[PDB]
Amino acid sequence: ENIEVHMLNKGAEGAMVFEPAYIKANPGDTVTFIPVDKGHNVESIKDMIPEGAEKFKSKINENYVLTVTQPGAYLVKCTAHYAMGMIALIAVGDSPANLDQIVSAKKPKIVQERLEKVIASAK
Ligand SMILES: [Cu+2]
Repeated sequence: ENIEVHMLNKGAEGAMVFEPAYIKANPGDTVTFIPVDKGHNVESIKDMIPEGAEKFKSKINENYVLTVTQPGAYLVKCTAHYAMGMIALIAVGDSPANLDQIVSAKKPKIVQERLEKVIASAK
């Protein structure tokens, strides 16, 4: 199946967000990223995607379709607004082995606060 995500300047959680920011999927599913406001893109974060998965980076303002194959957790960002908190977490399959690692990894404070909310109040 396909899951649609929008990139916006302002959403429910504040400025610069992915909606939804928590995406549950299975291998073979697609995630379609649609920039409803200009200036956004999607890029996998180094050391925060499963072992065996390929890194990716979309073009700004382009609709992008990600096919997820490896199970595990993926943290993605908008290349431009990462430091302002613009991230989404993709959970492929159950009990993603690398989730606790991703939660502990170094990242901007604002990112950490949103991630913690998405994992709790959005799981
Ligand atoms: Cu952005």
